[PDB]
Amino acid sequence: SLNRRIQLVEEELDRAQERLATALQKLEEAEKAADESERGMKVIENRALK
Amino acid sequence: SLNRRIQLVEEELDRAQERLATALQKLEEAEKAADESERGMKVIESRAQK
Amino acid sequence: LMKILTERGYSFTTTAEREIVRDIKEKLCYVALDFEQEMATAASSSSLEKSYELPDGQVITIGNERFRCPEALFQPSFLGMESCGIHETTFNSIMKCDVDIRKDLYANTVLSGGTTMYPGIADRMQKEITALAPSTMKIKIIAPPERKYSVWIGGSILASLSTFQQMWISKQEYDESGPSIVHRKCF
Amino acid sequence: DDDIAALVVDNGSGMCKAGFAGDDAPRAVFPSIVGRPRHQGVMVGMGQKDSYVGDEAQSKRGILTLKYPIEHGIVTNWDDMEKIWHHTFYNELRVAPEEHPVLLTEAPLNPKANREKMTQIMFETFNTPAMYVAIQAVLSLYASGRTTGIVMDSGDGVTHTVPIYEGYALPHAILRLDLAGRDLTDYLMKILTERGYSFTTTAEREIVRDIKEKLCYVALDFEQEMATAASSSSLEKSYELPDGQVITIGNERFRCPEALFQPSFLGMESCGIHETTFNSIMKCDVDIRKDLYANTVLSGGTTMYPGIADRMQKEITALAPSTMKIKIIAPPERKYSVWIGGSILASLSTFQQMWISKQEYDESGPSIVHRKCF
Amino acid sequence: DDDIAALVVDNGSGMCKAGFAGDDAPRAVFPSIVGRPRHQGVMVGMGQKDSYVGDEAQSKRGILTLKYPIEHGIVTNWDDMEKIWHHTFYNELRVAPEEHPVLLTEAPLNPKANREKMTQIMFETFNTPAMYVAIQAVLSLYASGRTTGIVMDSGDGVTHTVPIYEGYALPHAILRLDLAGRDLTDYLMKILTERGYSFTTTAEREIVRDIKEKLCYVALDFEQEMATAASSSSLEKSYELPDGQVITIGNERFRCPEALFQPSFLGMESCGIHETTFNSIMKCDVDIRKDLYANTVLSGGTTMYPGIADRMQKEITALAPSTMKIKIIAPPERKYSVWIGGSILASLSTFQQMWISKQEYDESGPSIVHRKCF
Amino acid sequence: DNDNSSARLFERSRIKALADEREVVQKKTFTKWVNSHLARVSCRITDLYKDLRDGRMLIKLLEVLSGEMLPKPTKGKMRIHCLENVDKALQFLKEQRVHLENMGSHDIVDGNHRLVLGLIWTIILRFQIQD
Amino acid sequence: TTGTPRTSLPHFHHPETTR
Ligand SMILES: Nc1ncnc2c1ncn2[C@@H]1O[C@H](COP(=O)(O)OP(=O)(O)O)[C@@H](O)[C@H]1O
Ligand SMILES: Nc1ncnc2c1ncn2[C@@H]1O[C@H](COP(=O)(O)OP(=O)(O)O)[C@@H](O)[C@H]1O
Repeated sequence: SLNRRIQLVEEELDRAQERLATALQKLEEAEKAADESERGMKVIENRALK
Repeated sequence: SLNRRIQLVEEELDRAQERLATALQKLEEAEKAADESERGMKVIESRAQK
Repeated sequence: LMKILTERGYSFTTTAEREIVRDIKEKLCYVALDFEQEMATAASSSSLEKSYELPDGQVITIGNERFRCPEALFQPSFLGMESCGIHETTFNSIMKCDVDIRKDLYANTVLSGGTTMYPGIADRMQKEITALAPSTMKIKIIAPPERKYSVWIGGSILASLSTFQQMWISKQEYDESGPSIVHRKCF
Repeated sequence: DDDIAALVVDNGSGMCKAGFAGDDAPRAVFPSIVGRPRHQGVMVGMGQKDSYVGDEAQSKRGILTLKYPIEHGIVTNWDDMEKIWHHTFYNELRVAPEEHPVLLTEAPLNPKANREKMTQIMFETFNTPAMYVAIQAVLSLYASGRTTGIVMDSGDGVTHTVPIYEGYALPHAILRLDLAGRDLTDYLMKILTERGYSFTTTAEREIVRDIKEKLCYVALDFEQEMATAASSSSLEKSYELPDGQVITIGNERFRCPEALFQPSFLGMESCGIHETTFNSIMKCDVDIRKDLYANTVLSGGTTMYPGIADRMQKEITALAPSTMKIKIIAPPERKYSVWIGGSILASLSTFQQMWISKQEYDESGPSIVHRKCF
Repeated sequence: DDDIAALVVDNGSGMCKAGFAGDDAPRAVFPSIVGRPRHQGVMVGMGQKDSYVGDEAQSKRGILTLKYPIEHGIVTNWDDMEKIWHHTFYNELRVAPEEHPVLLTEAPLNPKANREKMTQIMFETFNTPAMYVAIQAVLSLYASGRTTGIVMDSGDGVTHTVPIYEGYALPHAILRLDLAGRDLTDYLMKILTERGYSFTTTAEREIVRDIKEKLCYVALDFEQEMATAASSSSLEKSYELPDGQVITIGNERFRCPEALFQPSFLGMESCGIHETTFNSIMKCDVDIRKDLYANTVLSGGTTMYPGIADRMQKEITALAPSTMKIKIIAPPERKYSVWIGGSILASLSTFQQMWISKQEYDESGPSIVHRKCF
Repeated sequence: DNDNSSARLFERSRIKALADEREVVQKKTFTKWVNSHLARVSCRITDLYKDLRDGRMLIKLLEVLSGEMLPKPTKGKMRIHCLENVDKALQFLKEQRVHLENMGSHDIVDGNHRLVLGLIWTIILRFQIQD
Repeated sequence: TTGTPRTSLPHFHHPETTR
């Protein structure tokens, strides 16, 4: 019985690690898009103030 | 031996799950902030066009 | 295995000795991950040799014939058949399905039967199917340790269900419709 | 306050949208397909399900045949439409249909029995207190926020252009063309055979539709684009099938939307969409064409290809006299614009006088919809 | 002399037929198979043959693996095609290929590189002075003798329908079903496994195909035929294997070709051949449907099952409106019709201008076929 | 291109935010309503999506609301037994002529939010409680 | 030398459907 129990817990751990990795990558992409947004913000602000 | 190993595996799984949960919450907040910033960019762009 | 054991000099021809050859195959056979390297290694050294004891007390040595016998599963041309191997059969059965459901079938390959218990079938099967499949699809071979009895165990799962009490072939139904009722009732 | 928000349900050939009155965006959007199993079921013990509706039909598209109840803006199988409406009311919005009035949309020109049948179904099967039928192109002009203009709406089944001047519509200048996204999807399935890709069944039609949504655009000049594609392989893209195989379409990116402008590729004698818009403008009176040229409004999901606005502006400017200006008004969220207009129609104070009551239906039969709806 | 005879080669998935232009019948008919030896030869001095092409491969089926260069109308292996064409030119007809023009046939819808590869092989290797490529079902209409009708061609590779009215072909009404004879052979093997006979090797597929050709027919009423075959044993036949074993085909004789009308037996959700023909008719215009109903032409070897004409006529009459004439035209030699009309195409005087010259191929490359044929 | 990005922003913000706001509030309301009736058997659910997967709690809730004896739950721990129990609950709902559309056992077992919420809404609206 | 209706191959996961 303990062999199958350890198998189940190990599979769940591997799945959780995969989900954590893809969440971190998505967070990096979101931060990069947020930076590009404020770049566009000041260039449009310069055009409008002229 | 198996009853000794299962404790460590379960603890590692629990703490991986906690890391996944906090990463997901941070990703949600970052996505909301990015959407708000891009909408703010669009408003000023439309004003400049007019 | 009998045919290639004749190649070393040991002769097995009667029906009683076929059980001895079957026991030899069950005890001292395995599947090589790479066939050409395993043949080269077995030709170079004698580390792969094993010894078996006959029921009369004589001692035989298998040696090279350990991985050649299961290899006929993946190369049927050894036996004279022109059919494809089990990995190509599984891949072809996957390719006959619809495009939308192929990913789930790739991820849920299940092995069963007593033949699937040579040491190293799972790794070799995963390697061959991964070689055939595209790189983005990821292969996942599932083999429970007690696979030899799985065909029984699911049956014990099947007969205990509540719906299955309506799925029998009744004695009255057979008496009404002859022995041909089994085609209608069963898949 | 005793004001109950009226459900706004936009029904098209492709997708069904649903929400409440006064909201900014619809709460539920899902494809309008009904799927049925096509293989043997051998795992006794699992549950049985006769039909699949909406996103669940798309999720399990492998083992199902999918049928659209609405074809060319006309619904053919009414039972599937009833199932879609039941799923919308009970599983998507979680509301009781007898509490709220329901506003429905339809194409301008269609068989007269459709309005009567939806009126009968909504008043008998769902027990709604009131209902109304509106034309989608008018709702697009509500969503634009301008009283006058010409509205072209192209969806999954039907294309139609109507002119309206100061809230007055000209019924004789309304034009309907039976060219839409489903014909473009079929043409893309046909022309993908040249590169060696074969798509036959309905799930493959969904895959080809996704490919068309991802990798299609409209060329400003068709001959220039064809010469450029023949000269070099810079104008190529790669798509990944669900089974891992990779396809490369290349030249077929701008040939599928070109059938919108030249319907001779599909074997149709009828003219293009720009020609239809110009003919609808020219059918109007003389001194409102000046206002109709400057207020051209695009709507529908079919008008979402890149480069449609510039190409249509160039073609209409070529047709129109050079003395006055033509501009194309394409909002970024045009795909939902029809629904948005309906919400505004459900928010006005005078529109509470325009509902078709249940007592009026009981007196007048299903024919009251022709009297009380445009 | 002048105006030398131009040879015509019809290649399908099943057989290749080659012959001169003026003759009413082809000179050579042989299956398109390329076999290679499995086992290791042990007699020294027997002579070495690397590959077997044509009839002697069918003779020596035991010691070879049979392979087909054509699958579903697309040339998968091109070296095998070069072997087939060389054996056709030098062994069956024994004529010089560089001194006669060559006419070739192909399926309507296929990958566009196939025509270019045929043109490049025909010009670069065999050095033919001219060549042309034509659609098979168009040539079937030439063999029919009328310029108005719809052609339904069913071969070993594919099944295709095309309507031609007054010499004008409608490209949007062309349909290409993928059901063919090889699928029926595989289904016959699968249903022959029910009685205890097992056929697995490639050599035994030819035996199963011969069983299909000799002991199959299309039932007029399938479900009535099932009842009749279940009631008694009068619908039984016996076949003798090459080793002397005798099998009884029994019930399966009308179950193999019935899959042509109901493809759900093979797991395909596509419509039957009768519905494909009806849909190809209905895609045409209103005025030309009356002439298309009365001039339906059957072609291809697959349509030589007995009783297929009556069944097709009954199904189309059931689908069509009751007040019209429906008649099915089935020539007794239709297996060669694609060849025969093609020979007529090589006899006309106006056809000499549309040969693809060697100079044009040199100037424009292999793509010129897309400009010159069809 | 850019218009596609703007449309993606519009849908992803507005439609998703309004939808899951409504699901959150309705889920809390439905969870409280179910927990009101499930205290007689002394069973409590903390999450509406997770606790209804095995089908025992749905059977107990129908047991409380109907007041009649449903058949035996299937003794098991697998996916097949969960499908069996949810199918038993849906068959008992079909016995009372409660009209459900797009409702399957695998949908409830797999944990679809919309279909579970719709099933609970149909239980609240159409089903009547015996006293 | 009435049309046939479309048919569907049977199911076995449920025993019968009567009413
Ligand atoms: N982003 C896009 N780019 C190109 N085509 C699209 C896009 N989105 C939707 N379509 C096409 O528009 C169709 C959906 O139109 P829709 O607005 O749903 O029509 P209706 O609402 O009248 O049914 C789809 O069939 C698809 O082919
Ligand atoms: N007498 C017959 N009766 C029934 N089927 C036949 C007969 N002769 C040939 N066939 C079928 O037709 C196929 C050959 O078709 P064919 O006309 O050669 O196609 P193609 O010429 O395009 O290769 C064979 O595979 C066989 O199954």
